[PDB]
Amino acid sequence: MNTNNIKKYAPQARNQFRDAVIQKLTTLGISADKKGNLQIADAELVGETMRYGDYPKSTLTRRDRLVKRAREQGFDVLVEHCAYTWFNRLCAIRYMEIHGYLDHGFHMLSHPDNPTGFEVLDHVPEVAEALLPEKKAQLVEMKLSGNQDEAIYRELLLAQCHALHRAMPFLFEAVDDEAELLLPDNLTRTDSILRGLVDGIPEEDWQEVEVIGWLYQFYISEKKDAVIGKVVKSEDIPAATQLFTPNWIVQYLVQNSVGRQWLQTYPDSPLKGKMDYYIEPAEQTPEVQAQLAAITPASIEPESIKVLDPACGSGHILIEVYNVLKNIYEERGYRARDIPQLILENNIFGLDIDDRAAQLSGFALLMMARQDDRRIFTRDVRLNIVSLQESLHLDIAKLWQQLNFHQQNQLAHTDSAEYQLLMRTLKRFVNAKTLGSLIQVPQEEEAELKAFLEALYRMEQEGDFQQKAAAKAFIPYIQQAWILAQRYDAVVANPPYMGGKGMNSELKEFAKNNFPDSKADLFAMFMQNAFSLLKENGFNAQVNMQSWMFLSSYEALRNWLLDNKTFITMAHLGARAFGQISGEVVQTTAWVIKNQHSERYQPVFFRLIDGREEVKKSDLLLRKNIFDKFTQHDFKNIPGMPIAYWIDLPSLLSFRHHKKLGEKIALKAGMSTGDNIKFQRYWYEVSIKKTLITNKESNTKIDIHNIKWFPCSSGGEYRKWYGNNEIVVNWENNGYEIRNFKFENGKTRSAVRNDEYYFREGITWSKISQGNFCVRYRPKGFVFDDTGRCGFSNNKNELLYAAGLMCTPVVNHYLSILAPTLSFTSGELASVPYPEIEDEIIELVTNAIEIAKNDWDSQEQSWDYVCSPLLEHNSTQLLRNIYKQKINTNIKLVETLLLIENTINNIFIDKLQLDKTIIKAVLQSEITLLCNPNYRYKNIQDHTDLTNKYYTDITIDILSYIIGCMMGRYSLDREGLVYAHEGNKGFAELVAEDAYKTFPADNDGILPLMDDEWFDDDVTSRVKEFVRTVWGEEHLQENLEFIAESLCLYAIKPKKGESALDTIRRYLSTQFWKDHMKMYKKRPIYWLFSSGKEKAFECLVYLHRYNDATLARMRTEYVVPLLARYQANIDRLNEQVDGASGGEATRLKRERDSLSKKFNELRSFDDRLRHYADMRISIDLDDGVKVNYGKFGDLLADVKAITGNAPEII
Amino acid sequence: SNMTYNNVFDHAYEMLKENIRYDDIRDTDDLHDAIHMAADNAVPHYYADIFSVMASEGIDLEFEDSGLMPDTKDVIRILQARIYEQLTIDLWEDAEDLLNEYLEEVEE
Amino acid sequence: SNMTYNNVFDHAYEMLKENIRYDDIRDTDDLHDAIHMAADNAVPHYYADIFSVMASEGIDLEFEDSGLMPDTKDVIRILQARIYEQLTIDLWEDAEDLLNEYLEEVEE
Ligand SMILES: C[S@@+](CC[C@H](N)C(=O)[O-])C[C@H]1O[C@@H](n2cnc3c(N)ncnc32)[C@H](O)[C@@H]1O
Repeated sequence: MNTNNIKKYAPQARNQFRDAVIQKLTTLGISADKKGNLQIADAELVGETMRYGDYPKSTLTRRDRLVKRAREQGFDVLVEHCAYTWFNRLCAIRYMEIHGYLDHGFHMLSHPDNPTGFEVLDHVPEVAEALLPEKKAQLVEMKLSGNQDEAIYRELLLAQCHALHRAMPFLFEAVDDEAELLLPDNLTRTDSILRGLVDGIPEEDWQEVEVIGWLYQFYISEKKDAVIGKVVKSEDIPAATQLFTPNWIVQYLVQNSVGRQWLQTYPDSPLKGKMDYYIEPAEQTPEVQAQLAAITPASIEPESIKVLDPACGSGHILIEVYNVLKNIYEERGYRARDIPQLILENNIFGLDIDDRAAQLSGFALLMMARQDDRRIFTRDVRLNIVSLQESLHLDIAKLWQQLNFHQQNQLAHTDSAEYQLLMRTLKRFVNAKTLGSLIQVPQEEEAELKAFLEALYRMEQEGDFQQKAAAKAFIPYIQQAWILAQRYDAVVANPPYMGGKGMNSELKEFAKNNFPDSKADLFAMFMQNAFSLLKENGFNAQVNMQSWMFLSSYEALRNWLLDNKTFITMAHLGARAFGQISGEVVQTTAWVIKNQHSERYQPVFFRLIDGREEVKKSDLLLRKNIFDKFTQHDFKNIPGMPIAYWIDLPSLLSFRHHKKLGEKIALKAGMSTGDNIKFQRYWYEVSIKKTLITNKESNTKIDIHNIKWFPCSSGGEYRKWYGNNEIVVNWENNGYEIRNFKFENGKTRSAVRNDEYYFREGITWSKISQGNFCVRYRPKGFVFDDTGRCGFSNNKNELLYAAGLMCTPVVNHYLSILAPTLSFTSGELASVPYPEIEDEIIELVTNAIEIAKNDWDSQEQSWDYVCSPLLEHNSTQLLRNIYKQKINTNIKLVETLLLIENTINNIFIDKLQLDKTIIKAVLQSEITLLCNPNYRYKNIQDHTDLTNKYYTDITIDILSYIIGCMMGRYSLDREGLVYAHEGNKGFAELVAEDAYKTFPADNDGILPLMDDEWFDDDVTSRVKEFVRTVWGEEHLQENLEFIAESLCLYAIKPKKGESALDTIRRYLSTQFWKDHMKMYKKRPIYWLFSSGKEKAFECLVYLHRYNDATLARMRTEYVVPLLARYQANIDRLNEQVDGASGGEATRLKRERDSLSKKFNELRSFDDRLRHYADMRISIDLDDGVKVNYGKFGDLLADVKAITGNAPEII
Repeated sequence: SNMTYNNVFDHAYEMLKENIRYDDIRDTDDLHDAIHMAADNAVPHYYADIFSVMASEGIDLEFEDSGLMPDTKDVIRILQARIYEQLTIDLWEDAEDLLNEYLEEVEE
Repeated sequence: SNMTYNNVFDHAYEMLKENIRYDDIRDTDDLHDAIHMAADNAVPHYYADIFSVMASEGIDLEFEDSGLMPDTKDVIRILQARIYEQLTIDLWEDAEDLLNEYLEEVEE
């Protein structure tokens, strides 16, 4: 079947039918404002003609039963229902003329031998003879005028629907006067809505019945995507939760539920022969085997079994229950023609809130029974597939005396049990359109409700005009209530999926008051409520989202399940199970849970989480990937009690025998500052004197009054032993800013938690970690927030012993059981095993931590940074031979940590009595060191391109240090960080202390980053001065030529004959700013001022070394002296273009041209630096770098890449 | 030296999932920054890689908004700008989805 | 979809050999046009090819002269401009060689 014709048509057919009902309402006098507000206009009385906007007068009482319904229901609500219901009434006629189910047998909507005609037009008398016998001579005289074909086609189609009111009353009503008025006109035009129904759906698509389900799903498809994300209105629920389950899941469900009970009583029932999805009860213990046979009845009558889908939708599930009862009656020996009546009446019951999902459902089931019994259409066939109804609109007192039940008129009897039972039930269904089949009814009221429902049926046919219309309104409620009061042998359904942030105000409080253990999603509420609708030995079998199996928000429930109910069989599907959904928003699982408790019971599991829907259907029929080795009492041993069938044995038995990790290490969640952009900074954004970082060069006491920024373990990326020490927070006056930080109304905004554990030694991990899990060492002087949870012990050995564990794959083996997500919170991780303290691990961890501290501290982003790792070897060796020396060193360090990590893993594996096949050891590409090229470069797989990439970052790391030396941030004479605090204070006191006597620190802090040597304190000039100063004038050229080789590898592209020095100056003025952006995470400490995009003047400025008069000096001794050079050289270049001819005069022109555009830019950059320099702007380093970078408008570079906001020009 | 834009959008998309969680962004009126940074941090750095991204599907060579285009002699910045803009546009098209996904991720 | 700049300079270089012969250019004071056209006619037209040229040796991504750079939202024009400029610069570096080669090619 080509659903594409359907999928394209049904959503458009929804809107065709709606707009066709809206233009029939405008004449009916019913409309709404642009937003939605009803309107009427009494009605004009022209003798016996009512002109509303033009209609007979007898169509006025049937018009004012529609003005009724709108006031209480809504304009956008009635269109959607009535365009759905007529679209339903027609698709059922379209379906019944193709299967020739009409007694008159002529095509009713199309013409077999005419793609554009209608066959009932040609046989007007035949079609009328069957339907309108007395109106033939009048219909015969119309088609004999030849011009009223639209008026004739309408008289018949309605005469067909009144005819269908007897056997299918849920869809075709008779004195449904209100309906017949919304039937559109223009049914015989080339643009009638009808043509699309014949032309948009090939007749092949109409053969099977599931088409009903595809119509069902696709029709409502469009309104779904709008009602998502928001809260779903009570009227939009069916849209936001309507799917269509693959047939092979419904078969598993109905056959492992309905067929199971008939099998448990008559074991050799051949029924098993059809069910291919029937799972075989695992070898049960002969005790439970003996328990189950003492409960099963010795005999079940086929017509005593009673099944219930509380949310059928397309009835898609009921069709299967109908199929499996069909082979119970075929196996029991009942006449083929006698089966449909006995199933639909005795066995199948259905419910739903979508009045129209019940219309289609009952048709799909009646098209099932007509495919087997041609005369079912003649019998009085009551269907137990009703939609739930509200009761905020009933004329209660008019109907109880229109009933005349006790026959009082030839409120009497308010102490009679027919009034007391009547009023008790109308209150349970106050908000039924919103509560659905979740409103419970006691089984004690079954008999009373049923006995009164059949009496209401009685007086619907034996009463007069008053008792008949009256009881006809009452039955919808008493029936659905009796359905709910009845207890069933099995309840199957694909319940609706809707989270609490789509649930509405009425549904939330009902969830809190009736379903505490499963208030989360609707599918849990259905799973729990279905148990209260089952006989003792009844079965519950749904298909649900999988989260109820692992989330600790359901532990209350998973414990309720494991103790009172019994797991029979589950099929764990996972993602992409449904093949008409996009987005990883869906993962699923199916199951069957008996309503009896059997502790020792052994359930069978099927791990079908891989492949597309097609893959799992194959593997299920083929019984692949089975787990039948763990009872529901074994899942009680895993904390939280997660269904975790996929477990092994030794991992299950390690839980009963050891103490929990939490019992020994205090896992503590950090604070929540309330504002990460206000209170958190990178430790280099602010002063080093204003941070609680114990520097190696400040023996002057750390005034704990002056300290404003404290390092904060803020999670970060994957890292195994020490790193991620980058984030400092504002904890001045013990958090006087964060504690008192309230909202604008007074409700406190920040969440200072565990403020007692601050400044302590402990371990830290990334609470939010996409991949594996790992902790780190965290020395004294740290605070921590919520993104970086930290665990503390007092015993430093237990702290280290836990550290080495919490980085092993052994822990990521346990964290996959307790909860498969990305959240490594404090609940699941506390229940991890934790064996006795072995002392061999405590030393392997300390070797590990210091290797990972040494790797981290090797970067200029770590406060424990010392100096460039190149400065550790002999300065006489060639520099290109020193690179080879450091690559061979960094690879040995990786094997040292890898052998330390694997020995920690395999040791933990032996103590916990685990299996080494399951826990894979640590590979090389998993060592969390920055000197490990297989982890730092996950992208490049190659070897020559993986080598050159590493060569480039090392080249950059040593370049950012020579510039750091130039700015005064580091020194060859003094180890570690040197100058780094606000306003260039104290820099001069260090020059008189010979703090930089080896390599001089630049004069003003303005390093001209230009593409030609104009100044002597120019960056490139000083880099050459740096290599000559370190590795010798002897190797200056071999060392410098080698820096151009490594830069042109990946960083930039080569040029022919571009000298090694011009190669380094080119990287600097083009690519270095990029790499320093990347290197400090857009929070640079060397800011790049730019004249423009000619690069007429660019210079680096150390953030810390900035004061009011900095822009002044940049203009005095640079922007001014350079413009008198440009002029003195542009007049000397205009002497030279003239004196050249041939090819050389051309060569000199292009050089006067590139230099003149730099004189106008620097003239337009000076008038803007004359504006911001007269301002004497002074910065507060505490404000962060995002904030200060926008104060300067467009004097800086990438102001929007950094600040996010464009540069405010002036 | 290959690298696809779809690869790059995936990093950017993941950057923004983190950025929303690290700042507790709730309404779109405060989502702008988290989207801009996620894009900028995902742009490739090498000339070989940046060209590779352009040559791929999901990104064209005509900008939308001149202001985001550096009037500049540095074409790697330009091609680098064009990838920023494309990433931001696509990210906003999933903004309500994520704000819904992150709002709908606690349920507590 | 590969194409090297050295491939492109070869077409441009050959364009200029023809251009000098078809107009009888003798002094460099009249060579400017023939060089500009030869470069423009050699720029690739497809996005796939133009990126391929950039990624190759002999051409960088920073212009020399803003005027030749279309201040434009159309980056294929820009990358297309950058290849024009590089071609013209290289061609002038062989101008006297060709003017000598074409002057020295008749000998009659
Ligand atoms: C079961 S699904 C629809 C798809 C269906 N599985 C099928 O096979 O066609 C959800 C349906 O039941 C409705 N619903 C919501 N809450 C309900 C409740 N408490 N009882 C019954 N139906 C409910 C939804 O609005 C929707 O119409």
